[PDB]
Amino acid sequence: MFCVQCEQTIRTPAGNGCSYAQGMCGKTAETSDLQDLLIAALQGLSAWAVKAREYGIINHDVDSFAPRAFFSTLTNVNFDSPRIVGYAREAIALREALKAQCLAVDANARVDNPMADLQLVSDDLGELQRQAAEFTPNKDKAAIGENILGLRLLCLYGLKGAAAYMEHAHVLGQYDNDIYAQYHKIMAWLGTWPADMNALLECSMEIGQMNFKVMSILDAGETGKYGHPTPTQVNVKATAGKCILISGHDLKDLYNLLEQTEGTGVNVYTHGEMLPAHGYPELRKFKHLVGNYGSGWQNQQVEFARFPGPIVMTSNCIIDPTVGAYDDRIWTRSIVGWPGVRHLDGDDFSAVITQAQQMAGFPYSEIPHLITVGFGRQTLLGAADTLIDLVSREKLRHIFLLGGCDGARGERHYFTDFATSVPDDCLILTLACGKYRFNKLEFGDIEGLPRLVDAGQCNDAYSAIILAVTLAEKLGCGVNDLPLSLVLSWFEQKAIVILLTLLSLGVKNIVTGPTAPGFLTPDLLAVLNEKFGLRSITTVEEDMKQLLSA
Ligand code: SF4
Repeated sequence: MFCVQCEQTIRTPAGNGCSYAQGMCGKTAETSDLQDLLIAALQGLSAWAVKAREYGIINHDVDSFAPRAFFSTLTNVNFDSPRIVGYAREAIALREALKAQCLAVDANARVDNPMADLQLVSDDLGELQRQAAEFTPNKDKAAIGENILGLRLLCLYGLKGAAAYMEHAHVLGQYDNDIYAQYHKIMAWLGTWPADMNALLECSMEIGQMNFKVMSILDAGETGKYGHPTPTQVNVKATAGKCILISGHDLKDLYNLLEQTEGTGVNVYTHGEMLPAHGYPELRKFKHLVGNYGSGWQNQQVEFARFPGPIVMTSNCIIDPTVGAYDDRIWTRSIVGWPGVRHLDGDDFSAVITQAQQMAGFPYSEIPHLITVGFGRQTLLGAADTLIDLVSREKLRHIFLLGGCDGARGERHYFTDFATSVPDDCLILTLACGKYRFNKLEFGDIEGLPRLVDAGQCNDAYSAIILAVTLAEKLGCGVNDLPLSLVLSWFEQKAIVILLTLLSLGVKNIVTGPTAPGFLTPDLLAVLNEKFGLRSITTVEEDMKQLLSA
């Protein structure tokens, strides 16, 4: 068992990632090995899906399936082993079903597909299954250059994050077929174990390109489904009676859970990456979504435990529910999976509504306290020519992007401290669950424009990127001539992929912490420090000064 995709892998002097028996995040050898097999099935599929060789044409099913499956191998998404084997099941079903369509035409020359992952068919039963040992991401650990492995992983791990966005784009109603072609090529090529440090870097930038396309399209879905987030204040206190809290990234599930509970008199609370839902007008319309509860995925355990009603996990950042003994009342949706905790497929929430009604709910409201959220792609560009004014009257000193995931380690204090200690004459543009790091602390404004400007969700770095571009557009300059640096936090594959696209956009002088990834060797991350000056955090006061100045 070996993977290292999260900011929280095993972290040791010798080596990088989690091997051993279990993950740090609760995945077992079983899963994390089975997940490897699913990735291999998946990669083969994608190689046959690259099979519109001249005009072999495309099946939306395969296209639209591949990300959704890959998404399950993601961190804190899925830890139920059967589910994962089953994703592999139907990957191969469609590789085979796919093969037939092309095979009625020219009998695939000499080789239908020259592929490592090939047909990759499999035998049955889980424990006795795990022959995925042949597929682990580092079977050639020392049989390939260690720096080649690092680029390789950051290429796959990265693409993973992109697929998450492809899906929770798709689901919100949008895809593109050229993107799908690019997905499959990249996945197909990653299938074939190959490692050429030149093309790994160069196909780690192209993932960046693609990820932007798809974040393009996913910000396209959110705006079109539920409006353009306009700036909006959210209560983070508890209120009144019975409640269901919904966590994760899928706005669809909240719009449904909202209609279904419409005047049922049970209330909706968001948590984690569901916060920025609140800014969306066709979603904030509801009088029952009361507030937003708790903070940061890193502590579901002790907070979900305290929340009266049931919890609905839309996607990602789920951990072991057994600890807080709330496993009866967590409902995994979509591709989220945890063994033995109820999975709610279908768009019928009434199961969990009635469950919410059985429970305590809240005993009162607390004296409320609101934060401000939903600086939309739209509403951010709204700000720009006033950002440029404020800067152009030495009112706005420089803009700071405190961003990316929350994790668990105390070393994350950095982000909180960084944020308060940003000087009183410059903005924060935050955008992720690490928003929760400094999010409820007091910030003030610069002439009305709030100093803490939430942009929404990890997936909304696309918003942040686009603000910068329109600032560079406007100030006749270039993206890092801009008076903004980026001090991003990170935890999983989506934030890897945002780093890729940020790098691919060519934004130089990024500051990931609170540590840098497990598969980036001091060599390699020094190569990134060659090409893009990407440096780690480690110190709040130093890094403040470095960044303010010319
Ligand atoms: S998800 Fe992260 S913590 Fe869990 S096994 Fe994989 S790398 Fe380790």
